[PDB]
Amino acid sequence: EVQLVESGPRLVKPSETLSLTCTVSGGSTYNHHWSWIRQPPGRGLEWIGYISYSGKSNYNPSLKSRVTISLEPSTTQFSLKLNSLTAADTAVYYCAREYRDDTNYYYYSLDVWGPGTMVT
Amino acid sequence: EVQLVESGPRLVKPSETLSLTCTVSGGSTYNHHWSWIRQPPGRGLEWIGYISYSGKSNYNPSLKSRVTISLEPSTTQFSLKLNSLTAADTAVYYCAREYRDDTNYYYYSLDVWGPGTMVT
Amino acid sequence: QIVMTQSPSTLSASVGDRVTITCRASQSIGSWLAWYQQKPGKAPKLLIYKASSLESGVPSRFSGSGSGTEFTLTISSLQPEDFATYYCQQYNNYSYTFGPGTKLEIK
Amino acid sequence: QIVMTQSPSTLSASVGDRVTITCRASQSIGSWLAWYQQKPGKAPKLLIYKASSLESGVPSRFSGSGSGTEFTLTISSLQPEDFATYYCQQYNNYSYTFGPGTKLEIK
Amino acid sequence: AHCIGITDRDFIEGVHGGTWVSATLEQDKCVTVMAPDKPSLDISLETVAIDRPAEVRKVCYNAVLTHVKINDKCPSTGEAHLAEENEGDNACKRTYSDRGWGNGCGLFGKGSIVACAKFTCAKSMSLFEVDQTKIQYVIRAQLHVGAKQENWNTDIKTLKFDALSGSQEVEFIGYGKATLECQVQTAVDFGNSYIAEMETESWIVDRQWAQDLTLPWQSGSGGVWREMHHLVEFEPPHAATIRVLALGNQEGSLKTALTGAMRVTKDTLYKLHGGHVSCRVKLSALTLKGTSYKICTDKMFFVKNPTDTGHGTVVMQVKVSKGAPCRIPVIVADDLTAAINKGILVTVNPIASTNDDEVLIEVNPPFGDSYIIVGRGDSRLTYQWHKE
Amino acid sequence: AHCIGITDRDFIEGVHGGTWVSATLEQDKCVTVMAPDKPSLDISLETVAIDRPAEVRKVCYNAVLTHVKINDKCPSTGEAHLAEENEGDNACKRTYSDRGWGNGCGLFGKGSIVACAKFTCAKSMSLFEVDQTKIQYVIRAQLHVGAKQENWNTDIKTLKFDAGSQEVEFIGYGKATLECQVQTAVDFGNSYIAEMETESWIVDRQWAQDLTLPWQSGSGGVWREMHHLVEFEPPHAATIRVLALGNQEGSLKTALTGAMRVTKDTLYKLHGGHVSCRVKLSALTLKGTSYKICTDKMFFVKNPTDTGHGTVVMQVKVSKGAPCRIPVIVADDLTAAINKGILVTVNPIASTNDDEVLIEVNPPFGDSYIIVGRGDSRLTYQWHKE
Repeated sequence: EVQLVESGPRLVKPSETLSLTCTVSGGSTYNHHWSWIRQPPGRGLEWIGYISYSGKSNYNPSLKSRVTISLEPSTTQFSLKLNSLTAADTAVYYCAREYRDDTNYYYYSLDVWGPGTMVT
Repeated sequence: EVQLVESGPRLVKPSETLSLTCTVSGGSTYNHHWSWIRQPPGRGLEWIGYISYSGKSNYNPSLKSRVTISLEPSTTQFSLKLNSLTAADTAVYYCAREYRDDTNYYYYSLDVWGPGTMVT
Repeated sequence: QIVMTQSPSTLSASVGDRVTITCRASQSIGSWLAWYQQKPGKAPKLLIYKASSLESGVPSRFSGSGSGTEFTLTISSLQPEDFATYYCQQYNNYSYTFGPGTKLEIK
Repeated sequence: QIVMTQSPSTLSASVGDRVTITCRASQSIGSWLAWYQQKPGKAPKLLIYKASSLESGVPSRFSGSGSGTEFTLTISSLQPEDFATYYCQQYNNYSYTFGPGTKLEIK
Repeated sequence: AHCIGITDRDFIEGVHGGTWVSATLEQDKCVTVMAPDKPSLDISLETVAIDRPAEVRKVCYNAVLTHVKINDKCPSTGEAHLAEENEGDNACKRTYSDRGWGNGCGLFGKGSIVACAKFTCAKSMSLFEVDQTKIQYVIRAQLHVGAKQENWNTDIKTLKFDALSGSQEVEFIGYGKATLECQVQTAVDFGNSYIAEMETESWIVDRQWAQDLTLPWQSGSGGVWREMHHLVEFEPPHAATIRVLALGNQEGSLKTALTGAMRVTKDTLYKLHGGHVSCRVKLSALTLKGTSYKICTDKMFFVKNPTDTGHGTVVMQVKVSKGAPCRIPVIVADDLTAAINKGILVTVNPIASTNDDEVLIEVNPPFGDSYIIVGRGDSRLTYQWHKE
Repeated sequence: AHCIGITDRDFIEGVHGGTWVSATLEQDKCVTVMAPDKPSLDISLETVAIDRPAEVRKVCYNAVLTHVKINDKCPSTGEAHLAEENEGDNACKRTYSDRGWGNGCGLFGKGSIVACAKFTCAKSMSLFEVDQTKIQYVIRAQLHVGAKQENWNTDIKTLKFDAGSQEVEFIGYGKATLECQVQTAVDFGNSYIAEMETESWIVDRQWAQDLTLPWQSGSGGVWREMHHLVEFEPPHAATIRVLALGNQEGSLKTALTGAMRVTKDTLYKLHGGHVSCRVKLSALTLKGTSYKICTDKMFFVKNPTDTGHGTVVMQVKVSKGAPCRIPVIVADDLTAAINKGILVTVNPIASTNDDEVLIEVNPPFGDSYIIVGRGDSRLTYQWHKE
């Protein structure tokens, strides 16, 4: 049972940086694209970005200048770092697994999610 | 090269009868449904009816009371018999073969036609 | 007895056009539909059977599609040859019924 | 970045009803579309992937269809579970985009 | 019935005082029963079949795989598990892969990896059970009266029998009745056979052979495919992935394996391509019509000239234009002078009840040259025949 | 390259004055070439493949039949004819049927009956010709320098060859020269690439041409020997049951179970062959032999772990050192500084600060001590090796 948990500073003052970390249990991080998605209270989901074990990564154009997603393979966990914060960045941050099977050609998008964590 | 040719009285008086005969060459009459279709000058096609070697036949509901289609298998030709004529029955009469294969289940509707004879 | 309608009643086009005639049944007739081509003084010749299947040897520019109620006959590139009246006919169940006919002539 | 829209914004219905939500992409995304169900305070759960394929073990009453631009999620017989917010998401090419969401509540 | 058109035809001649006559009816083959001073009886096997046979097994010969999932844990801490492991419709394999630094694994060694895939059968072969007591068979019976081929379909009395049905009576109007005491011979070993049908095609196969097939198989109730591994192959794992492929369509190999088996065809009822029926035919209650009729003297016409049947007999169709209810004198002589019949009449005592009536005559002429003579006087018809 | 991750690993140690070193590379297998006073060279076979091979044959293994037409004459009235008898894409049979008054012919005997059917191949197998002059192969080469696994793809030099020797220059370490020759199992003049859907094989030409199936060419689309998948049951009266035979995918694949495999890029890769290589080691130089010894504190980023190759790997960070070299030995005692171990990563190095360097050592059997550095700052790790 592949499970993700995101953790880190809950209360963040403006103008600083956002240090979030998603921990992956039940499976390694060699496969798949490990992604971040956020959801402000009372609004819709916003796909932040992803990183892979390969090194290939990609960010949402509205957030690219600030977002940095890194991968720590040894402990099987990856980190989100968002700079130049604002009141707009107040949202529930989920880390999720984008399942990608390049062997049998199956792609289920974001199939496994974390509880989601509320950042202000 | 299956060919059909219709023949018979070109002029038929009212209250008399219409005896047309379609001659089938290039193939036997054991299979398929042998049909009659008529077309008034400058007007549309009207499916009159059919008869089979089995004996099963069917006539257009607007014509059934008068129409009789019979089959002579030995000479490989079949006959149309139309009673109680009127000015509406003045038309070009085609005899045609409705191809039906009940062994391999293929049905091409009316695939082979005759040149047609104008009855007034 | 099933009633077949056709649209349009008449169509004028030029050589090289892509033309489309439509055919409607009063009720469902499955795929049992035939398309016939009639030239003046000649008998109807079978072009399409079972909605989409071409009779040999009808030119590949002719094509048909549709099922249930609606059907369409399509000529991708019109030819001087193709100018005639096209009738549709259901052969789902007796008694069989032809369409009123769609006339195709030169512009 | 590809833009996704959804219709309607909100839908009120009762248990036992048949509902159908629509999702539109700014451009063609093939069949690479996912449907998510989100309940208040909880994470989105994956229902449908590749437009029509159900994730195990989502109830067979859930279904999806469409390809390119037009998409639809269908519940044949509504249940108390199904009352939540439904988001659509394209994953044909980065960056991925979620829809604004279709809210489904009880009458 | 009618046995004239059916090429594989046997003649069975009854003795004068015979009450019963044995006859065996095979497929695509008919029997003509003759007896002195009695009408000829055409008997034939139409179908031997089974109605509503019970499904016992299904055997998939083409499967497609969907929803291929993979879990790829690292060495030491971690058994890999997928939810699809505990579902019925998934073919799964549990293995271990070589992993270490490079695959995101702090240790070098074997890491557990599980691959599951949705097994859904594209095309399967149905295995029905065959019950002797559920077998029905059909027999066509028709007397040799002067009838047109186009009237045969009106005359033929078709009879249906069960596995333990009894003697069945067939009455022909103005000709009495005959009784058929029939028994069906299966050619099948029910306690060791299946009806195996693929799409359109069916066979009678060995049960043992069917169960010994190395293919996934199902049952009549629960829809869980068993022994799925027969059509699902899992390639050796590389790092964090597994190649899961479905094997090829087995239609061809199966059909080639089935070439020698007894055939079956299901149509709008399962027809059997084999078997036969043993029948005892009662002829005593069969009577000849119009033996007391006057003789046809009016001008007659060959609507259809005497022609070879391939059964060693000749057939002809004679119209009686004016003559009233009368009997037709048909003989086959060796000359125009001697009125001595050397030929044998299959259509016993020809008749024309109404006028302009067309009547079919079948005669067995003697070997060599002969004359077919129908009628008397100046009105009689003569036709030259040669039969080497 | 890198041969640490590849479990099937061979070591080839060169002699001191040796200029060339022979090495054989098999699929999914790599070789580590060592030589005294010279950096270790990891070599591996990635792929052996063919580019744009020419299609020569098609062999249909599933066909569908449409447009079943039948023409039936009565005896003594002519040979039956169909219009479709003359089309290229129709499978046809001409026979004679038992006929008479029973079917509506006025004579008894054989009546001509002809049955034609539209032959269209649903699924076919492509047979490409294998030209040895189109064979290319790829070899990974990478030196054993102090780097991390996530930088391996940056360090690895990938090399492409066709049917001469190639030079590989490693920055600050000189260069090696590979004189390689590819040996594959193919009778090019007696083999096809046989591809069905996703799977491909190297098949024997005779077998492919001897298949009892319809076959085509690379050009005109006229199927020959269509009768292999089309059966005409004996005629009854005025009809003939025309059947298409079953899907031959399974029987074909089962007949192909033992043959050499081939795949495609999502370029036909071969699941076999090997490469014989002559490796020049003389032009390879060792970097930073004159660097000072790291005296500042070091830390195990990654502790010494078993590789399965009888060697151990470890990752050491140098935070507060300058360009310096790391003293690594494996002794049988902490007091005695006598190295019994063999260093695969010959002369470890730290160019910049906070630099993480990977050490691979081949320790002796039994109990031993892995020693990294000197003085009080040194790291010691007890190791046991069966």
